[PDB]
This record gives sequence, structure tokens and C-alpha cells, in this order.
Amino acid sequence: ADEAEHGLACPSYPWPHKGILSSYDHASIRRGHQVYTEVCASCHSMSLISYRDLVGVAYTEEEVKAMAAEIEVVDGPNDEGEMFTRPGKLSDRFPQPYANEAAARFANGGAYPPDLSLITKARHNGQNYVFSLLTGYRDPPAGVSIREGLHYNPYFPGGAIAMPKMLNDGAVEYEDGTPATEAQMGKDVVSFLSWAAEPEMEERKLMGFKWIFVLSLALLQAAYYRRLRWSVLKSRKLVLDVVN
Amino acid sequence: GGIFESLYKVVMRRNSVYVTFVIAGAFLGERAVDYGIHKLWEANNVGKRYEDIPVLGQKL
Amino acid sequence: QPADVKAAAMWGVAAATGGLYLVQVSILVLP
Amino acid sequence: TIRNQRFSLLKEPISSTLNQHLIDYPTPSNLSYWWGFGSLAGICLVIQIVTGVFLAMHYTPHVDLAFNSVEHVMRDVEGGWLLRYMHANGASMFFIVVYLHIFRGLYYASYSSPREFVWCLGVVIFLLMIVTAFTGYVLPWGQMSFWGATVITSLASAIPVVGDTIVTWLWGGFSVDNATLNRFFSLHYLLPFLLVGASLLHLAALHQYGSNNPLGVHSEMDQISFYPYFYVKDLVGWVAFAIFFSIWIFYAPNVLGHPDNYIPANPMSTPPHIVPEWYFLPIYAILRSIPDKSGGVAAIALVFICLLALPFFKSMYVRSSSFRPIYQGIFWLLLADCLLLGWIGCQPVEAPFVTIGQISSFVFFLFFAITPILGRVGRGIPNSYTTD
Amino acid sequence: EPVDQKRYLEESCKPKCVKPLLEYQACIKRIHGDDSGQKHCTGQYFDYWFCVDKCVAPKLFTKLK
Amino acid sequence: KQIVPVKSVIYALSPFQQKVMTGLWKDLPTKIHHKVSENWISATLLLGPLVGTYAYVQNYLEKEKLHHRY
Amino acid sequence: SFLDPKKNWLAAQHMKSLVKRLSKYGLRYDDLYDPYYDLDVKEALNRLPKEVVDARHARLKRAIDLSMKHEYLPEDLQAMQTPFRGYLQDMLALVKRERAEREALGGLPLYQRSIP
Ligand SMILES: CCCCCCCCCCCCCCCCCC(=O)OC[C@H](COP(=O)(O)OCCN)OC(=O)CCCCCCCCCCCCCCCCC
Ligand code: HEC
Ligand code: HEM
Ligand code: HEM
Repeated sequence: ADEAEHGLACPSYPWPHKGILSSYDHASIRRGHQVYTEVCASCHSMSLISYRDLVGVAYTEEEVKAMAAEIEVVDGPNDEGEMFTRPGKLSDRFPQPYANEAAARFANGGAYPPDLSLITKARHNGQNYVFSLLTGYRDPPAGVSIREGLHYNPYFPGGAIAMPKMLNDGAVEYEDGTPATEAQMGKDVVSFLSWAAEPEMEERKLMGFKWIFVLSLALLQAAYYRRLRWSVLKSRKLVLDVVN
Repeated sequence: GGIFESLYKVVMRRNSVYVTFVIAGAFLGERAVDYGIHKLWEANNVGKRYEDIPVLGQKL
Repeated sequence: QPADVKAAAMWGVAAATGGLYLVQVSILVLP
Repeated sequence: TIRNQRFSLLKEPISSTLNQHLIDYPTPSNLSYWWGFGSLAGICLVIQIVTGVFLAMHYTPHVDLAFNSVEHVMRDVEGGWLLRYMHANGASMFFIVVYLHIFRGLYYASYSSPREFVWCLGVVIFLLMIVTAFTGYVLPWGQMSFWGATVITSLASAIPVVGDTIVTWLWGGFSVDNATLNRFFSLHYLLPFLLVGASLLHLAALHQYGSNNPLGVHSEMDQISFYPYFYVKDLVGWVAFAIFFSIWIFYAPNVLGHPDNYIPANPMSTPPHIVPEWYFLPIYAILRSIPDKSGGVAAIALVFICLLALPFFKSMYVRSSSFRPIYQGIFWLLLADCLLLGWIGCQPVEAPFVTIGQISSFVFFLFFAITPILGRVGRGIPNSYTTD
Repeated sequence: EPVDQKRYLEESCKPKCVKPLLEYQACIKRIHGDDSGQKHCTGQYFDYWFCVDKCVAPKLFTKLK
Repeated sequence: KQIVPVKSVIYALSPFQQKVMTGLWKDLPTKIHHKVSENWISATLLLGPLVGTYAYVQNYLEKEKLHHRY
Repeated sequence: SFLDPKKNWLAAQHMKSLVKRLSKYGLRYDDLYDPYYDLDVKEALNRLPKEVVDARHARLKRAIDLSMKHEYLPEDLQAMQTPFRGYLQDMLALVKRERAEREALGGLPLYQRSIP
């Protein structure tokens, strides 16, 4: 049973952003964000990703402004003292499907759909885990009976998860002309979530490559400097008047 | 040998000139390394950058 | 004294170059 | 030499102390690259202090804003991700180089006379480092931070007479809550400066008696000044450490971390695997291995008792382990046992890890319980191998 | 589109993990025969699916666009 | 903290009259011979316990997994 | 017990290894006794003849120089080395015996270690 408690390990997929000089597939990011805002935004919330984060990554500023203007947001008290509602702006954050955690639990039968902002860093082996969990909605083995209201997922720690399979084949219509298969949606959503959890990957990797190279050159020079300074001592001949 | 001695007599007779040379070389080397790493980045991951998605401006 | 003046001017040039490299006001420099 | 007029600005009183104790302090001319780690722990401390100050310009010690403030540093602040990764991986680097420092001391028996005070101040520095790193790790207010703080501070109620009273006083209430977070933040800010003071006293004692050397022999015959001969050596060390640190910042920034810390703390739910950072793991492993948790706290105290009692052992005139084959093998066994015990800490408390940790702790204490015997027996070597 | 790359490749690499599947089927036989208390053998299931997933992982992204 | 003079005679050479980085890779095979010959006991003592414990743990884990796997 | 290399194979191997190491660095076993360590070794060295102490300092300087240069004594002098030919143990024993007597009946320590 300890095997079931731990959960089935997830493999190592060759992600397009995995390497030392590979970047996010921004088309995949855009598609994954579309999938999130269409199917996943009904239950899970990001609440750490502002709309302004999308410009220059997946969308243009006009597109982001239109998308923000699509939704409504409550605003601070007006001159009359009432809490009114206005269309969203570029600087607002992603909306929350539920007012509070207790509301989310009541809606979802006691299960709290976790915030997806850092889901690829919160879970061990986050990217592979999320992709496998989304796509690995298989049939339970012989003898195991999941309590009613739950769905079996081998990669979920415990065996049974509260969400059903949401990445149903043919659930979204991509705006670019990509067939929406379950694996396609899984890869796109994981790319989007991994960007949302680490928007600094490209700049971070560029800085790392440059500074590793430059500091290796510095290390070579420092070794030469040390060998030059110590060359006087390490090649001296001293006569000591003693033998044994 | 001759080239190193020639550049030595050019730029290593006053420490102020040497400091100016060090700063200028640091700046130029930094910019050159930036350019080279950026070219390697472009060569490696082609078809993924922001200004490459086919539908970048059609969400209106 | 003339040699001291030349050395001081060269050191001022070096310090100005260092400050310019640190701040990078290439955008600011209109004239 | 009458100082009627100025010769050297280094020898003027304004720069005389620095001249002596940095530029002109004589050191043995055969020191290896294992002393650069002592030179490098100070650099790690400075990096931690600077990055911590610039982080504290952005962190909010409240219980409803700590996690969001850390994410604010991650995302909104320009270069903030660099600051946070530098602080975290720099705590890791600080502990790595300090462990290398300690183990070189153990190998070359630097704790032996006359550097008992150096070793004891080092042990006090180790206490300060551990407390600082822990109370700082509680700051981001993740699941691991909250529950590690709960477990470790609650395991201070093992003291017989007071116990619950000290725990309640430390928590500022009845559970790890906002008061404990604010208190931990203030203490985390303060303690590194005491750590700087302790490092300065450490260096003052060492400079009182001078540094050891690989042979372990008296070395006032062949000595050279610190600058420039060891400055360049330490420079090579610093640049290599910079390459290591840059790898650990820009390519594997979370490998040394634990993913459950990226979940906002939830006192009504417990993570399945509550474990401290990798550099508290051996201590945690000893504590868990000894049952009867009061006994575990007693064992943790006994570890520091042994560390402080190391320099006050028997004769053992030969100190360097290059001339001590038995002590050399014992040291390698100790290092292997410490690495294994650190591995055990991350493992669950199920079988066979309980037995593996119970044997490992016994070996760890046997190391300290065997060295005086080695010294006593080896006190009579020359009379036995003499060629008369 | 009714096609699915992941399921397709799982079916494709099904014959490359015959031994764990055989063991799992034998265990299904045993569990059906017993059918007494609460016995189950998720272990064979885990081994078989883990090996299959280890197989499918690279080809899936190679064939995914 | 005094100096102890020894009555030596020391000949030294300018650092600019002698090559610097060649001695690193000069006589390399004998260097590797020394590094391996005088230290294999130490490497055995450092790594042997670790690999042995890992092998024991994996054996025990697999045996328990088979036994408990029904 | 008293285990010597004549009556113990393990002691024979231990002595062989120590001889090999000391011969490599060309310094006697007594040279490893630090005067700063005990302060009884300091007195014993203060009582020894100047020729002997100067030879000790020369051997130690040679060993430290070899350690810095990352090399060993050439095989000629390595075969000419005589470790375990002691020069200090008798004097150290005399000093410790005198200190023990003085401590045993009345007496103040003739020398003491500073703190620290
Ligand atoms: C961790 C939990 C807390 C409780 C810990 C309790 C202690 C556990 C370990 C006990 C170890 C032994 C303690 C007793 C001291 C040593 C006894 C001894 O032998 O001292 C003698 C020695 C040499 O003196 P000698 O020359 O023999 O005297 C002449 C007399 N005829 O004397 C010397 O060489 C003098 C040495 C001077 C330095 C001593 C340092 C002791 C440790 C201090 C740590 C704190 C330092 C202060 C800063 C931090 C404060 C918090
Ligand atoms: C977009 C397709 C979605 C992604 C990606 C994820 N979900 Fe869900 N989800 C829902 C509930 C009620 C839960 C809680 C179950 C539990 O904690 O047992 C979850 C959980 C997750 C998790 C957590 C996995 C883990 O804890 O290891 C992940 C990574 C996740 N979900 C991703 C509910 C819903 C839901 C309402 C019906 C929708 C539309 C989604 N989830 C969509 C996504
Ligand atoms: C005065 C100096 C210091 C200040 C002002 C400081 C301040 C802070 C602040 C504000 C945080 C929370 C921000 C964050 O979590 O990234 C933090 C975290 C931390 N600090 Fe410090 N710190 C200082 C020195 C140190 C030192 C010396 C150590 C190591 C011994 C240390 C270890 C840590 C650790 C481990 C964390 C947790 C990092 C994490 O997991 O996010 N700090 N510190
Ligand atoms: C804040 C962390 C520490 C710093 C900054 C530090 C700093 C230093 C410095 C600068 C030296 C002199 C250079 C050298 O010998 O390597 C030194 C030596 C020494 N340190 Fe530390 N140290 C630290 C932690 C420790 C610890 C934890 C111990 C052990 C408990 C310790 C024990 C020693 C010993 C024994 C020496 C003497 C080295 C010799 O044999 O010559 N140090 N330390």
C-alpha cells in the first residue's frame, strides 16, 4: 500500500525549455494560457500573475487590454462610499473563481483546488508530475475501489483525486490552427504553468551562461597570477647544512 | 613577443592609461560576449521567441 | 609641477571614464 | 629605527594595524588550498549580509503578507530574483564552506594546543550559524517553514522543570503564529552581526598563535607574509567558489531546496514529509535516532559537548594525520559516517533507517570516545620503534 | 480530432513491456480466484505502467507539435 | 611569536626568467600514479561504507516490496 | 600491554609506514613535537645542546620547503634518512619527572600556559 501512498513516479519528458540555452515556446505558452482561461480558470486561481505579465510573452498590449476589459473587478469606495465594479485594467491580476477557500471547498465537495501560480515548483518534479497527472487518468487495478465521488489517478499521491479528467479530447479550439489533443493541451498547459512559476528563466539562463564563461576566464587568469607570484619560492634552492 | 612588447610600451607606462585601458577593455569585452551569447541563443532556439507566433495580433 | 599637472589630468580622465562606464549615460549625452 | 619622518603609509598608525594583521602577518609557506575555506566563509557571510539587507528592504514580516512579499521580490522587483536566489543558495554555500573548514581542522588536528580557544569560538560560531539559518528559513512562511518551526520549537519542551513555559514564551502565544514570525524576523536581522563579531574574535585568537600547516610541525623557521603570496591563492579560491555559486544560482536555483515550501503555510494541514534543510540533516538524524525525545535533546547537547571537549584531550604529541595512519583511517570513517547520517535524515522514520541511524550515531560518538585512547597508546611509540 | 498521440504511443509500445503485463495478468487471475477480503496488487500495475511511460516519454514529444 | 633563523643559503630566480604553467602538466602520469597509490586506502574507507549501505538499503527495500506486494 | 614490532605484525606494519612517511619528508619522529604544544617540550629543547637543536630546526625547514614545493626528498638522502634515532625523549622524561616531583610535594609550576 506504501506504493499507492507515494504514487506512481512520472517519467522525464524532453521539454522544449529544458537545457542550458533553450527558451520557452511562446506559442505553446499562448495556447496553454488559452486552455487555462477556458477550462481551468473555473476552479483553480493564479492570483499571482498580473495581466501586465503577458505582454511581450504571449500577447500584445492591445490584446491584453481587450482581455482585461472583458472581465469586471470590484473597486474601492467611490465618493459616495459604496463599493462599485469597473472593467478590469492592464495592471489587475487574474480573477479568482471563488471568494474564499471555504467557498471553494463547498463547491468542490471538500477539496480545495490549489493555486496554480507555483504548481510546477510546489510539487516535486513539477512539470513531469503535472503533465502526467493531467494525462494519466487511467483505470484502477484489480481489487481497488475508489470511494464514490472521486476519480482514480495513479500519479496522484493517494491514488484517488477529486478532479475528474478535465483535459478531455476536443475541449478547446486553438486560435492558431493546432489540433487540440489531450497530449497537446497537456504540454501547452504545463508550458504556461512553468512560465507562470518562473518568468525569469530566459534572462536567468543568459546571465548564467555569460557569467560562467567569463568567470572561467577569470579563474584561468587567477591561476596564472598565483603561479607567477609563487614562482620565486617554488623554484629556489636552499643549502641547509644537514643531512639526516 | 614583439607584439606584446609593443603593446606594452603603448599602454603600460602610466597607471592612469592602464586603468583607462582596463575599463575600456572590460566594456568592449562585455558587449562582445553579450552579442556572441545572443547569437548562440538565436541559433539554438529558433521558432520560439515572442515575435514568432503566427497569431500574435489576432485576439481582437 | 607640469608633470604633476599632466598626471592629475590623466587620472581625472581615467576617473571620468570609469564613472561613465558605471552609469552608462549614452542615452543622456545629447551634445 | 627612529620614526622621525614618514617612510611608508602602510606603517603609519592609520594603516598600521591593517598592515600588520593583513599584509605582514607571517604564515607558513606550505599551506594548501584548504585554508582558503577559512578565508572564504567570511566572503560568504558578507554576501549573506548584503543580500539580506537589500531583501529586507522588500520583505514584510506579517503573517498575511510574507509569502506574497517574497513573490513580489521574485517578480516585480528589478533583479529581485537574483537577490533571493543569492540569499538562499548563499546560505547553502556558507554552510558548505564552513563544513569544509571544520573537516580540515579535524583532519589536521588544528583543534589541538594551543588553539583550544580558536576551536571553541568556532563551535560558538557554528551555533550562531545554525540558529540564524533556521530562524531565517522560517521567514518566507511556506508549509515547510511553518511546520519545521512548529516541530523544532515544540521539541524544546523536553526540559524537565520548565518545558512548556519556555515553549509558550518562545512562541509568543499557543502556536507558531504572527508573533513568532515577527520575533523570528527581528532575531534573524540581529544575529548575523554577532556572527561578524564572533568571526573577528576567531581570527584574533588564531592570529595570536598563528596558523597550522599540513605537516603539523612547528613552523616559525620558514614563513612568508600573507600579502601577496596567500592573497593570490585565496583569489583562486574565491573565483572557483564564484563559478560554483554562479552554477548554483543560474541553473539549479531550487535543487538544494524543498518544493513544499512554495505552498502558503496552512496550520490545519500537515505536509507528509517534514524535514529541515539539507545542512541540519545530520543533527536531525541523531535527534530522531535516539528515542525518548528528551534523550534526543540530550544527545543533541552531547554533540556540542563533544565538539567543545575535543581540544582538551590527552598528550597526542603528533597532530597532523599525515603521520597518523590509524587516525587517518578513523577520520575518513568519520567523514563517511557523517555523510551517511546526513543521508539518513531525509529518509522516513521507518525501517531499516531507524537501525541505520542508531548505528551511525553510535559510530559518530565513538569517534570522540576513541581518539584519547589513540593518543594515550601512541604516547609510547618512540620507545618501541627506536633503532638503538 | 479523435486521435491521441499519448494513447497511440502507449498502444505502440505495449509489446515492448510484455513481462510486467504478464505478471499483472497473472495477479488479476489470482485476485479474481481468491475474491475473499481486500487483497490487491497495484504493484504489478505500477511496474507495468512505469515501464510503459518510460518507453513513451521521448517519442511522445518528438511526435507532438 | 619569534622567528628562528636557520643559517641557510638560498638561491632564487626572477619570476620572469622561468616558465609558469608548464609544470602543471609536466610529468603527469607519475603524478596520477602517486595520487592513486598513496590514497586508495583513504578512498576505500570513504566510499566503501557509503556504497555498501546503499546496496544493503536497496536490497532490503526490494525484498520488502516483493514480500508485501501480495 | 606493550606491543613492539618484533612481537606484533600489525606494529611492524605501522612502524614501516611511519618510517616510510618520515623518510619521504626526511625528518625524525622527535621533530614532530611542537614546543608550543606542551611547554615541557619547550623546556626540554631549552636544555638540549645548540648543535642538536639547530639540526632539528634545519630538518624542519627542509621538510616545510619540500611540503611547499610538493615534492619529496631525493632517493639518495631518502635512503640516508634515520628516523626514530631519538634525541629528545630522555630529556623530556627527565623534565616531566622533575615537574611531577615538584607538583607532588608543595611547589609552584616553574612555567605555565597563558590563557589562552
Ligand atoms: C555547550 C553547552 C554548554 C556547556 C558546556 C560545558 C563544557 C563542556 C566541555 C568541557 C571541556 C573542558 C572544560 C574545562 C577547561 C579545560 C580544562 C583544562 O585542562 O584546562 C587547562 C589548560 C591548560 O592549563 P595549565 O597550563 O594546565 O594550567 C596550569 C596549572 N598547573 O587551560 C587552557 O589551555 C586554557 C584554555 C583557554 C580557553 C578555554 C575556552 C573554553 C570554551 C569557551 C567557549 C565560550 C567562549 C566565550 C565567547 C562565547 C560566550 C557565549
Ligand atoms: C486545468 C486543466 C487544470 C489543471 C492544470 C489542474 N486542474 Fe485541478 N483540481 C480540482 C480539485 C477539486 C482539486 C483538488 C484535489 C486534491 O487536492 O485531492 C484539484 C487539484 C489539482 C492539482 C493538485 C495535485 C496535487 O495536489 O498533487 C493540480 C496540479 C491540478 N488540479 C491541476 C478541480 C479542478 C477543476 C474544477 C472542476 C478544474 C476545471 C480543474 N481542476 C482544472 C485543472
Ligand atoms: C543582517 C543580515 C541578514 C538579513 C537582513 C537577512 C534577511 C533575510 C530576509 C528578509 C529573509 C527573507 C527573504 C527570503 O526568504 O528570501 C531571509 C531569508 C533567509 N536567510 Fe537571511 N538575512 C541575513 C543574514 C543571513 C545569514 C547570515 C544567513 C545564513 C546563516 C541567512 C539565511 C537565510 C535563509 C536560509 C533564509 C531563507 C531563504 C528562503 O528559503 O527563501 N540570512 N533573510
Ligand atoms: C563564520 C564561519 C567561520 C569563519 C569566517 C572562519 C574564519 C576563519 C579564518 C579566517 C581562519 C584563518 C584562515 C584559515 O586558517 O583557514 C580560520 C581558521 C580556523 N578556524 Fe575558522 N572560521 C569559521 C568557522 C569555524 C568553525 C565552525 C570552526 C570549528 C569549530 C573553525 C575552526 C578553525 C580552526 C581550527 C582554524 C585554524 C586553522 C589552522 O589550522 O591554521 N572555524 N577560520
